[PDB]
Amino acid sequence: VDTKEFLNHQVANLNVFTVKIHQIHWYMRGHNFFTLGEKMDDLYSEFGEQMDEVAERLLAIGGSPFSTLKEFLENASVEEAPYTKPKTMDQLMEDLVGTLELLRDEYKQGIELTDKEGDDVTNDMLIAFKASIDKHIWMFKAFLGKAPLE
Amino acid sequence: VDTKEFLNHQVANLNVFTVKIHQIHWYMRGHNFFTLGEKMDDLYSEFGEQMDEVAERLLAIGGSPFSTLKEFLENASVEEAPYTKPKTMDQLMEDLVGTLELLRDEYKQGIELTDKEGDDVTNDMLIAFKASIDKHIWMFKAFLGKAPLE
Amino acid sequence: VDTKEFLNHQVANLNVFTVKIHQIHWYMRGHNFFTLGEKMDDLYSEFGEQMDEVAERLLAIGGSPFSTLKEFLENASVEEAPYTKPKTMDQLMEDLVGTLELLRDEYKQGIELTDKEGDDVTNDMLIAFKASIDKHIWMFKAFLGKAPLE
Amino acid sequence: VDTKEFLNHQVANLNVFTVKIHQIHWYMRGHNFFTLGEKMDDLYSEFGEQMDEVAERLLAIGGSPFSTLKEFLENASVEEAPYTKPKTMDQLMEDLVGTLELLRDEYKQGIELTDKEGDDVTNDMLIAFKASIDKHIWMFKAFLGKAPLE
Amino acid sequence: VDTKEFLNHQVANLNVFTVKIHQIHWYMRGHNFFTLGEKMDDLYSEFGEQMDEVAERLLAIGGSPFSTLKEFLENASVEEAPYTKPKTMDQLMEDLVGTLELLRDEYKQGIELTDKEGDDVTNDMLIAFKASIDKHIWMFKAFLGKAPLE
Amino acid sequence: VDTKEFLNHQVANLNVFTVKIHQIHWYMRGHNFFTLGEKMDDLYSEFGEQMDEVAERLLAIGGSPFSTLKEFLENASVEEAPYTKPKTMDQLMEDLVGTLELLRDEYKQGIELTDKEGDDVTNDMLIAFKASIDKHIWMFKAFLGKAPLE
Amino acid sequence: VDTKEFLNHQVANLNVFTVKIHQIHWYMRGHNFFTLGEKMDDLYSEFGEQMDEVAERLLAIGGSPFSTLKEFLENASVEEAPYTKPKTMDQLMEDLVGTLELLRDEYKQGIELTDKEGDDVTNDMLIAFKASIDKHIWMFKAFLGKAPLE
Amino acid sequence: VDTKEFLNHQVANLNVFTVKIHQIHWYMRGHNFFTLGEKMDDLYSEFGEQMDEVAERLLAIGGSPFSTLKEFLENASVEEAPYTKPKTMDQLMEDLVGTLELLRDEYKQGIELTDKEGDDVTNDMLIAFKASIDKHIWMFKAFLGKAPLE
Amino acid sequence: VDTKEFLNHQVANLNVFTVKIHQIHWYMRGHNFFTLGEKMDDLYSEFGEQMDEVAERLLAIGGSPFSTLKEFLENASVEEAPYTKPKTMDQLMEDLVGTLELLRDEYKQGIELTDKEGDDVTNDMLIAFKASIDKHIWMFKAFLGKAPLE
Amino acid sequence: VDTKEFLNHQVANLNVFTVKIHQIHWYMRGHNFFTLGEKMDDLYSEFGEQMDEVAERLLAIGGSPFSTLKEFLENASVEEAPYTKPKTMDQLMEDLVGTLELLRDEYKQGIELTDKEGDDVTNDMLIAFKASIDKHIWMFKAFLGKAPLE
Amino acid sequence: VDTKEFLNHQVANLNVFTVKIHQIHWYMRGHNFFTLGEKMDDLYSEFGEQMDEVAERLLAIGGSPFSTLKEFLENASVEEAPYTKPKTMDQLMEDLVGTLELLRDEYKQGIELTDKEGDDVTNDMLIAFKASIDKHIWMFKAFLGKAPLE
Amino acid sequence: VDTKEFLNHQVANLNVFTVKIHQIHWYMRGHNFFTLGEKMDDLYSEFGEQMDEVAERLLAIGGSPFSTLKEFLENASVEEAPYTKPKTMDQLMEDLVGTLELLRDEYKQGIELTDKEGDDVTNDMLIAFKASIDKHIWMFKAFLGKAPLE
Repeated sequence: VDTKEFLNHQVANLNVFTVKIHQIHWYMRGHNFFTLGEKMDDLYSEFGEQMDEVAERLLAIGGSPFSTLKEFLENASVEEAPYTKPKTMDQLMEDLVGTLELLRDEYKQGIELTDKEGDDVTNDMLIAFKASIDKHIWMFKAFLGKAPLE
Repeated sequence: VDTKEFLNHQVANLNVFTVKIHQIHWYMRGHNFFTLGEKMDDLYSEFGEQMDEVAERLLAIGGSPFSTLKEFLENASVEEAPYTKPKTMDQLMEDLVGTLELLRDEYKQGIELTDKEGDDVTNDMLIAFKASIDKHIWMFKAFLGKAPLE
Repeated sequence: VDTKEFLNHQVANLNVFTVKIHQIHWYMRGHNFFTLGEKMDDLYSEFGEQMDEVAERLLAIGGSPFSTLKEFLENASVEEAPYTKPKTMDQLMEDLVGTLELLRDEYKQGIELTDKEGDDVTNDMLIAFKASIDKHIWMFKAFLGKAPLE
Repeated sequence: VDTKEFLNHQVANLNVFTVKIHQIHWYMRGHNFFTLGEKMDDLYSEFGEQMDEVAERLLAIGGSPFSTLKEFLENASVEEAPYTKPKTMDQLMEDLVGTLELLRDEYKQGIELTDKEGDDVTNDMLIAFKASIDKHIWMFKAFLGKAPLE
Repeated sequence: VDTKEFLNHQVANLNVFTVKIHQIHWYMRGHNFFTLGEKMDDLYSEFGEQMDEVAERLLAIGGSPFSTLKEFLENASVEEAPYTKPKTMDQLMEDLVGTLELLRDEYKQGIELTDKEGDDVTNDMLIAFKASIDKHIWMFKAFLGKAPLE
Repeated sequence: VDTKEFLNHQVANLNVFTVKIHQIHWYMRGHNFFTLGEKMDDLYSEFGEQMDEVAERLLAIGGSPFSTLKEFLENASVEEAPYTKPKTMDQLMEDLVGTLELLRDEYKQGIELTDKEGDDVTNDMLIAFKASIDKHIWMFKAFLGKAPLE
Repeated sequence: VDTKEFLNHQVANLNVFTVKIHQIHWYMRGHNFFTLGEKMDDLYSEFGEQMDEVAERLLAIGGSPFSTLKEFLENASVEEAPYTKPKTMDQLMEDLVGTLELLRDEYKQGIELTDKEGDDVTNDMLIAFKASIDKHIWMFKAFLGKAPLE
Repeated sequence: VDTKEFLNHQVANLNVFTVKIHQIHWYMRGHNFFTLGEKMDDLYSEFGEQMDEVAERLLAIGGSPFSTLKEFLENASVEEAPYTKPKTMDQLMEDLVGTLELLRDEYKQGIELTDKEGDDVTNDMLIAFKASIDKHIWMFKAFLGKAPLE
Repeated sequence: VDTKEFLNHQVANLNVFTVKIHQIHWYMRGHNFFTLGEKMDDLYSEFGEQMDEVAERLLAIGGSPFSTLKEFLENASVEEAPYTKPKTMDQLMEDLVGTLELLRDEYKQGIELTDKEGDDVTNDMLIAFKASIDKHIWMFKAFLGKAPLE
Repeated sequence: VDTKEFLNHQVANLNVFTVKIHQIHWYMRGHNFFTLGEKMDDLYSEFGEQMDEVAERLLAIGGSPFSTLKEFLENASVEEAPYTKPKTMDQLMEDLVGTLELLRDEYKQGIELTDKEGDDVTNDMLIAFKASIDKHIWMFKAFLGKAPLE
Repeated sequence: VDTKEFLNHQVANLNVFTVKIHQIHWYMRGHNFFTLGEKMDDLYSEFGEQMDEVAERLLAIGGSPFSTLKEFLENASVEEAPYTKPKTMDQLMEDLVGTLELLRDEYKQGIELTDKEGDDVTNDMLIAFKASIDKHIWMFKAFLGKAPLE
Repeated sequence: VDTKEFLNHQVANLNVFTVKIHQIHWYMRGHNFFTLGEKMDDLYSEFGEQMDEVAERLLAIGGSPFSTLKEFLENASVEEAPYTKPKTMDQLMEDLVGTLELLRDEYKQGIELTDKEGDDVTNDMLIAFKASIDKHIWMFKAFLGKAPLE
């Protein structure tokens, strides 16, 4: 793709992801409601901050970020669904994990692309984000009784 | 509309508005960039917390929060548009203020509803949010040379 | 009941509830001991804070707060029992919830009585507390796997 | 006399009360000098914050706050007098308490008036102020060896 | 006796003391209202933490803490009475100092017992509270114009 | 005028100035509403503290500070006027600067006078106040597009 | 054994325990991953401070602390095994708990030895550590659904 | 004298004053025990820092500070006496005030001497300490029911 | 031409740039004085920090940083000139943005150079600084009414 | 070697280094006792943190950290030796510097290996650790009277 | 002797020591001036807390503290000498170590005295102080290159 | 030379001195690397503040500060030389002391000139700076084994 198009795509993804995290926090039940609820507050903030960093970096290389729900929905590859059928804590975490893995695999594409375009700053930004995602993956997989790449 | 429906309606509104605040921040230019930039981060957080409290209050009365972009679009009275043709710092603050006014008047309806249904907590919450909106309306109107209600 | 009596009745209830929260903390066992332990410490502080405000509000409208364990036992509707034969972490939490639901329903009576008697301050006080009690019933019921209003 | 004129009247009162808090602080003698001097500091700040929130609230409903000593003098119901004759600390705390009594009764009038006008925010602001005043009235009455309403 | 019984006996005493500290706070009147009320707040926190630590130590050695108002009244040697007739500040302080004296002396008894049973931790815990108590006795008797042990 | 008369005179001035700072905060409009609003909050509290220090120093030399709005008005050389026509942000800043220059020039008189009377503490205090005033003059003249002394 | 060799034996014990706490943190899985993860960070820090204090007290009486993995291994009574077979959260905490039990019983012997030698400072340091170990034992055992001394 | 001997003379005085502040704090009795206790801690700290500053200034200008109790006693104009007969708070507070007046009056001599000799740093340091001493004379005189100078 | 040469060149540049940030703070006039003035304080610290990190990195790889104004002047590519002719706020910020662009482009060279010599640490330090520079180029261009890559 | 075995090898090395830092601190003597003690506290904490991140990163890529003293000693290239004979400050710090140099050199191989395997995140973690190591070698060598590569 | 006289005796010792720590600070010269003057500032404060605690414990047991320089000189075994002949940093430190050693050995006597009197609180305090004294003896002897007990 | 030219001359000096403090920090070797390194940090920010205060004061009396390297070099009396051949810590500290002595002597000319011109603010600021310089001169002179004035 190009670097601008990549970052914008992640602007949309991250605004979908952030609303999903609220969905999980609002609808979760079970013995881990307090501990996992506060984990989702923290996740909400961090993913809000990555989103800002992506948008502001795109601004800084001369692009124009998506800035409506309509545009996020039209461009996100991260998926959402309304909450209807009760979902277990394990199933919410599995959804969360699925999304983190999706962002991990797309950032890895952004990392390669951005090395080929010689955009050293955006490259480095995306790698620091992947470092945090990879650590979240291990922890939530561990919560689900699984190994990180299982 | 009953109390549950009012509140969910505001959950959607606030998510549209929050994303709007980011639009104003991302795309603002001119001599006031720095000082309205900081004010927009402040508004982003304040309305983010408002949206959280509205959702948790709805949860606490037996209701089910809207929790996806598509649901927020389907139900929001707050309007958004993509940023296409440049806009002045004044033009952006006027959309901001125009959206604040919308929320003020709709919170006023929620306050009356909620008082007739005898829901004293939701009533109190809505008032304190209004006190803040009234103050922001006075301040951003002063920024544009105008009296609050004028 | 007049406002002074209603306020004094809650001084009693809250000094009983306060001791009950320590009972739960001290005796609780099972996989949720740490997170529920910290949550009991927060509830303890918070409800002793309420109690203090209740008594101070009673003092300021010219009343005389109960001020002995015996007076609290004589006047409370919140019940206690000594801990004898083990109960599980669901059983202690259901007892907790039951008591929050009693303080909510009684606070609602106090709200109405206080409105009728034109005491705006005590009214506002009580409503603010019910906001917090309502939040706690939602949260603690989500922990138990159930909806807020059961 | 409507909400705007009531708020404006309190701007004048609170500026007179504030300067009377300095007069007491400056002229006090006796064994309680240090602990009541510190009390007057806290009261000076607290009452300077009410004044600000009152003037900001009047601005937010479209009014114009009095903004000169001359204007506070033409309009205040709170009385002041030059410090010609030394007084005991008890007599100074009687004058203090008599002014808090005046402000409580006046805010009561504004509370009823602002409920009749459906100004929910100004109403709620004034109740919160009345709660703090009633607490100070209990305390300074206790300092003087009397009950709150006496 | 034995150590566990002695600790439980103090769980009951400290809960009664703590309610008595509140009693003195709520009802005191006279020139020392502010400083002494402040001090009662400090004593209230300090003795409540003393009580948790007594209860947790009891838990740590296989005990079962008293955990009701009923059980505290049945086992406490600390005496409580309802407030009816007005009391001086001095008279309230003489009650406070006499209760502090009674806990000191039961603690010395407890320190000797726990020495003989070889419970080093519980012995150390009790020596440290007697340090604080002894300090409070000197300080409050000084407030009353008296030596610490006259 | 001797040292005590001079200090008393500035107690009156500073109470007038402090109210003028509020008038400027409350009635200000235009693009610098936010940044200038915070500057008057800082000025308000700085000049309140100058006033407290002037008064306490008048006390410490055997003086008796003016302590009513009536005395402040009767003795102050600083002028006030009711807010009747809306003013420019520039015009309001010219009234601020104009008042700062008056205080600067008068303090210069107090500094010579107090040097002549050999009162070294009052001399020192007044010189530290002048330093801060001279800096406020540069900065606000700079804000107005001007050099400090033209 | 004299005091020196005892304290040195705990330098080695503590170095093995501390690496064991890391083993538990790194390999834990299941629903208590998040709550116990943070608990192991706290236990890691607390037991690393115990060891510093043990070594410094050994240095202050003229001893010479073990200072290699090799010597810690040759002298520790605490045992380690490499992680191979998967283990439950429950098995890991039982290892943790058994190991705390070992430390408690060895310190009880150091408290006797150290009293017989007349070394009052080391005795006191050892009693404080035992206090904290015993509290930890009650707590982790309660997480496991058992009483402290079972 | 000269500047070096003057500073050394005050090093001695301040060490005699600071032990007196402890004496007043240790022997004080009566209703003001708690509040005056706290002011004695603050004066001790403040007068201790003033001493270090005087001694380090003495060093900066090439002098050699008195550094023993024997030299302090041999050089100080400040008097001390052992505490034998009982003394009231007032009597304790009047020795405190008499001592500040002496330090004030000697600092005044040192100020004049330091002006003649051209030591502008020492001159300014002495003036700042007299500002605080003057303020303390005002406050403790006022605690005694007296004007600062008469 | 090698890593050491480049890093030293930037030590020279950053010391010229820093003094230019001061020239801008000291001479700026107009309505943005307060907000741009604070912005220069922050840039001043942040480029001083960068300079130290460049100096420390040169030192870490065996170099000898320039350490005199004479050396900075002879070696710098950033330009300076005495402030003589009046400059507009915009004109000063264009000079800033211009100097920022020069550093961005030079850092780009150092990034490719340090890639080819295999100095990964210096490479990564340079990438991090350019990220911050690119963002300030965006923000200041936006203050000027302009796209970042204009 | 792959990434996983490199990282595990450093888990081993970092647990040996950390214990050697303690050896240095505990056996420090001379004029440098306080300055070097402090610096060793800081280095212990830093290398402790470094270790956790190495372990956690290995966990995140599907590996299995060494987790016993036994495996650390079996796998480590960093050497240790018992303190059987007194050594100088200089010998202890030369050891420190040489161990730092080995870690730099091996991390340099890991940076090359992770680059070749396309592990962007690990590569970047390792480069930031080298930045700090290179800076500690400069500083600790400057302390010994030598240039960084001498 | 008895506990009261042993405590007074140390009130005199600590007062002599505190002044002595100041002498070391003030007259100290050479390469260790900064690294050791900071440690003298800590030792000053620390032995100031100790002296307070001794004095207040004496008061709490019915004693009457020495409270004049004269009384401290009459009663102390810690010796002081005026500074005339210059001294090595070595010499001043040796006199420091020698004085801490005296204090250690007199506290050892107080500990025994206080065990045989049954004063459990005073005993514990004296042990806590000797702990810190032992540490200081070791650290300062390490700084001089001696082992703690040669 | 007048007050303006003196102040501008010190803007030049302070910029050379601040860069000399960096030269000292960067090239220092030996046993005080860490402790003096940190003193150079404190000094760097302290004379940086002095410079800002001198420039802002010059601004506030209608002056125009030098604001380029070329101007500072042309005007300064403080000397600098490039770091070529190696220098001891003492030699570095003598260069530092010699420069502080120069500033002290020049500031004393500015103290006199500024007294003759009736500029009280600038006079007081310069005395405060001399007070700090004199303190530094004693401490660094003592480091070197010398008396302040020799």
